[PDB]
Amino acid sequence: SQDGTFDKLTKKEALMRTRELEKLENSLGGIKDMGGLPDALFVIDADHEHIAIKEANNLGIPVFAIVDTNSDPDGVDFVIPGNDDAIRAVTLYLGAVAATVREGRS
Amino acid sequence: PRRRVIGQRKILPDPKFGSELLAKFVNILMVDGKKSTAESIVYSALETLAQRSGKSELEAFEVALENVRPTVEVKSRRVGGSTYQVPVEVRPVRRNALAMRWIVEAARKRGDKSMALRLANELSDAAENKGTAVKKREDVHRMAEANKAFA
Amino acid sequence: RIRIRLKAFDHRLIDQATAEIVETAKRTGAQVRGPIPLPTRKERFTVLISPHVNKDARDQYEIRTHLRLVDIVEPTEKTVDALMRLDLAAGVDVQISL
Amino acid sequence: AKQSMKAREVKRVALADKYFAKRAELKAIISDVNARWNAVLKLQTLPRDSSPSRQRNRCRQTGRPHGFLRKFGLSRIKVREAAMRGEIPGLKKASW
Amino acid sequence: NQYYGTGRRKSSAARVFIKPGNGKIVINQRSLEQYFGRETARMVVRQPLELVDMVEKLDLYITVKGGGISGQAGAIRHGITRALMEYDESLRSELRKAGFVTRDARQVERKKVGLRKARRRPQFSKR
Amino acid sequence: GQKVHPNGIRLGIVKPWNSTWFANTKEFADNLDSDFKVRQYLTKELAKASVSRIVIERPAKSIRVTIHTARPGIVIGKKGEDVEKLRKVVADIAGVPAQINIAEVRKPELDAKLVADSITSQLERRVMFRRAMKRAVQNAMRLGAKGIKVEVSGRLGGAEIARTEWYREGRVPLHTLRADIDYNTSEAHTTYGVIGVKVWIFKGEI
RNA sequence: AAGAACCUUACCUGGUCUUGACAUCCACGGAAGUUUUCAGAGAUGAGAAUGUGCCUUCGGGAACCGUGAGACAGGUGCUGCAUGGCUGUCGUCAGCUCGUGUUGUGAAAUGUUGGGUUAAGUCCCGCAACGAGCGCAACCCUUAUCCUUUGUUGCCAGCGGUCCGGCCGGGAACUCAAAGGAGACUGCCAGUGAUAAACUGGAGGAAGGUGGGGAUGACGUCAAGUCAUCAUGGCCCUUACGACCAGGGCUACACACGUGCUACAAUGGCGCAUACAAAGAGAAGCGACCUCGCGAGAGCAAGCGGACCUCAUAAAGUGCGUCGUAGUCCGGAUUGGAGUCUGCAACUCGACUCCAUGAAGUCGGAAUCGCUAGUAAUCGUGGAUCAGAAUGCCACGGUGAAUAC
Ligand SMILES: [Mg+2]
Ligand SMILES: [Mg+2]
Ligand SMILES: [Mg+2]
Ligand SMILES: [Mg+2]
Ligand SMILES: [Mg+2]
Ligand SMILES: [Mg+2]
Ligand SMILES: [Mg+2]
Ligand SMILES: [Mg+2]
Ligand SMILES: [Mg+2]
Ligand SMILES: [Mg+2]
Ligand SMILES: [Mg+2]
Ligand SMILES: [Mg+2]
Ligand SMILES: [Mg+2]
Ligand SMILES: [Mg+2]
Ligand SMILES: [Mg+2]
Ligand SMILES: [Mg+2]
Ligand SMILES: [Mg+2]
Ligand SMILES: [Mg+2]
Ligand SMILES: [Mg+2]
Ligand SMILES: [Mg+2]
Ligand SMILES: [Mg+2]
Ligand SMILES: [Mg+2]
Ligand SMILES: [Mg+2]
Ligand SMILES: [Mg+2]
Ligand SMILES: [Mg+2]
Ligand SMILES: [Mg+2]
Ligand SMILES: [Mg+2]
Ligand SMILES: [Mg+2]
Ligand SMILES: [Mg+2]
Ligand SMILES: [Mg+2]
Ligand SMILES: [Mg+2]
Repeated sequence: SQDGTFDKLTKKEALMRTRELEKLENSLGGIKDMGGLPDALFVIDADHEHIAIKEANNLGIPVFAIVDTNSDPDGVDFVIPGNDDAIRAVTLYLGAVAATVREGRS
Repeated sequence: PRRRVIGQRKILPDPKFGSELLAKFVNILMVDGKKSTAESIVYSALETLAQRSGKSELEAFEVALENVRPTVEVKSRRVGGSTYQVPVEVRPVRRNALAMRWIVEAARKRGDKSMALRLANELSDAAENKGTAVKKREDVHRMAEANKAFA
Repeated sequence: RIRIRLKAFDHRLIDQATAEIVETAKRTGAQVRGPIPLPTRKERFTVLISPHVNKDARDQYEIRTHLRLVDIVEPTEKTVDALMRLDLAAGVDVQISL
Repeated sequence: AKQSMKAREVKRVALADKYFAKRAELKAIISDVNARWNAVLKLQTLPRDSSPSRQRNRCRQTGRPHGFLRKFGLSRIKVREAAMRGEIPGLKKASW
Repeated sequence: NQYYGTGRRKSSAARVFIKPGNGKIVINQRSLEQYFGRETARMVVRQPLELVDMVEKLDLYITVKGGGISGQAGAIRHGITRALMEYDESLRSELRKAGFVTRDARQVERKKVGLRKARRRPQFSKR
Repeated sequence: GQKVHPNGIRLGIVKPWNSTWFANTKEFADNLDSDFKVRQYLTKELAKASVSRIVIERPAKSIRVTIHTARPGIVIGKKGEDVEKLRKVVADIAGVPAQINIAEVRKPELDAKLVADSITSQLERRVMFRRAMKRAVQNAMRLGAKGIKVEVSGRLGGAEIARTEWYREGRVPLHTLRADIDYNTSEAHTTYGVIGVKVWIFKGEI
């Protein structure tokens, strides 16, 4: 995108490459630099991310979830009853979890 | 015709009179791909028509056509599980195309000597509403009236 | 003055062979009058591809014969002496006569 | 293809080039309008295989009589299978 | 001076030369009237000149080979319109609407194997 | 049968010709027959030498004859003994002075012809056909060969009903004209009849 | 089957041969070869002349010919329901699958379904699926425009004079030839579309939306076709199911079907005059010119391995004249006589020429076929096979439509 072949060949092939690139970026982004299976999952919603929870359970990876009243526990190792729709509430969860993980090995 | 509505192919005007309409007529009269023979025949027929009926070539041709142009024709609908023959209005371009075809067909079956005479007789009596082509038009029209119940 | 006509089955091989003759003549003398393509022959064949019946099933082949002519007009001795023994031929035919 | 047939063809070619192409004087030169006598026409006791118009022109490899091509000396099918592998210089699949 | 145009149509190739003189016509060392003057496609050569009025203001000398009457006439017409650029590109605008500059590429189709001629297929029977 | 020869269809685009001499109609047939006569003799004589192909050219009243082989050592014997014998016999058959060249082929398992000869040789030795093909496919992909593809056919394993059971790995774009597809065939002569073998090998796209 | 008088040719009737027509080996004899006579339909038997070419510690030799025994040779004989290879077909239809993941006890499903869109499993978006392969498309050949290079045997615009013929100096313009490049990519504008894919229209352009045509034929189906092109398992015959020869047949003829050519005419027949192509072939070949013949052709004899010479005058067409709707100045079958060639040989059984003869046929029921544009229709030209022989096959151009609501 910056150093290799991005301008050569027709503009049509340039634009398809870019739109294909952003397709990969927004589909699988931060996960790019993982290089292995994780050690834990954090899900904002349980009944909306059931596929991810099920895959984690299949592989024996701990799962921490914010479960709403409509959601289903028993796929989650650590349930957190709380609204998962409100923007203010979800930010609160992400901030608190973000803060506690800022403190790494110290 | 299943999918694409198509445009139209143009033709050159008549060299004598620069009429697309007459060029199509000679082109309909053409057989085996001999345009020179066709244009020769029509020119001989129309000049004979002009001196017969005075006036001029174009209006002599127009009066012949307007007497044989059909306004409505019958068509097979077959929608209700039955053979219905419904009337449908004819388009302008198709209207004159049928006329020219009928005129040529009628002239072809006449019994005069030269085809040029056959056209002259047909185009003349067509202006007088007694040619075979005129008979076909009214035959088509009356069939449409008989089946007017469907529409 | 001296006519050389080359023929072969591929144009990328005829071209270099003639280009070799024209340049050697040009450097060993003057003018060198120029190669000209002139028409090429297309010989077609048609053969039934089945071992039995099936008349409509057949394929068509052709052989293209490319022909070139140089017609050097210089009788220079340094040119005629070097002109022969310059074949570099891998399936290209030569005629020397005028 | 019945190399007994192939034996017959080679024998005819041997006779044809042995007698004719030099006894052609007997046929053409003498049976002419010199201005006759049927003696020359009468002398046609040759083996009857010396006539060049008795060779069937079979395929070199397989030897079938039909589907021959002079340019290649092979039948249609042998031409095809050799062409696709190379062998015949310059042959391609034509289109236009 | 004189202007040139090539023109081509259906196996026919033409050579057209334009001069600013009277309205004389000569085709292949003959007259249009004598070449195809009154026979088929007589005015086809005139069409590029009926628009942008001629009267008697252009000398035309041409030579054509290949094809047949209609082809050679069509080849000429393409030459006339292509060499009629004398009046710069201004007259080309209405020349397009006439539809003359566009070279007509409508060659004859080859005859394929199994077909009788090009697209005509041999008669067929089912039972 | 509804597939074009992948060699012939490429014969002008990417695949070179296998005979590059020129001749007029007068001697075209004679040259062609001589080539065939030469080729069948060499391939029969060098049966154990694993010859990939024979390229014959006749530049300026001669015959070159280049032999592409995977084991030139025994093709040439010691110094030039056996190769001279081939050259002498070839010149006799063709009726003209003859030379002979040897071209070693690297990666013998990447050559379509050689692979087929190996499979048919094993098959005549009563190797189970499934393992012979799988071995050929896998050890070819191991060395480049984007598209190995092999196919046996006809009375497999001494059955009563014939069948094909081909395998492929990689990609083999037979419909792209500039794909460097190396294709060749061979046949075994087992006690149960004839078994045919076809192998396609893909390489760079140009 | 891209071409049965002999041959081809296998098939029939006769005349013949048996390690053989075709191949290797062993032993013996002989150069090989060439010219002639008799009997026979011939194959084959009987003879007569002539030649004796290269090697040789020489039981012998090499290319070649006869004699004897063997292993053998031979089969277009059966089995495409044992096979390879090759081919048709659905169908150039857009589909057919796999790895991992997931769902179901399992056969299996998903992906490959859904909303749009496309010629297309083409693409966009969504989606327990994530990717990939064979297909589609593109890369290949040809055609349509332009530029550069060289200009013959190709070309002749500006110049000089000419037998008015590029013919002649000359020219490198032009047509053209054949190599290398440019070009077309929804690229640019407008509108619609979820603001995506894409669709409709417009400019420019020779060409506009995969510009036209071709090659290209997925996994598989039909125990589809080919043992007779070839190869090949098994079986079968081996003084015969093998081999040679002459003649005959494959060309028969109460009939039934398929594919075609010519017609039934005045958009025409006939006579005279006259204009415009493309693409091919040629050395056992194509065969100018000139003379002879009413003609097919014959005699003499240039040129050409061919942008040079030959095949080779294109015909429809256009001008005049005649025919005047008749079984005709339409139609040409059939038949008698006379000929030209190829061929050892035209009875069975060739093509073509001259004179004479002049059937059916007046547009064809039920039914049914091809074709969407340089297409149908119509008119000519060439090539393979080939001594000789197309109304078939494969190619080329001329004129050139109707209609898709
Ligand atoms: Mg030629
Ligand atoms: Mg055999
Ligand atoms: Mg013959
Ligand atoms: Mg045509
Ligand atoms: Mg195919
Ligand atoms: Mg016989
Ligand atoms: Mg016979
Ligand atoms: Mg017998
Ligand atoms: Mg089968
Ligand atoms: Mg079939
Ligand atoms: Mg499971
Ligand atoms: Mg599917
Ligand atoms: Mg499925
Ligand atoms: Mg869909
Ligand atoms: Mg796809
Ligand atoms: Mg999907
Ligand atoms: Mg002058
Ligand atoms: Mg547009
Ligand atoms: Mg494709
Ligand atoms: Mg069967
Ligand atoms: Mg059968
Ligand atoms: Mg059989
Ligand atoms: Mg028959
Ligand atoms: Mg008559
Ligand atoms: Mg007569
Ligand atoms: Mg009658
Ligand atoms: Mg009548
Ligand atoms: Mg269509
Ligand atoms: Mg025709
Ligand atoms: Mg010929
Ligand atoms: Mg012939």
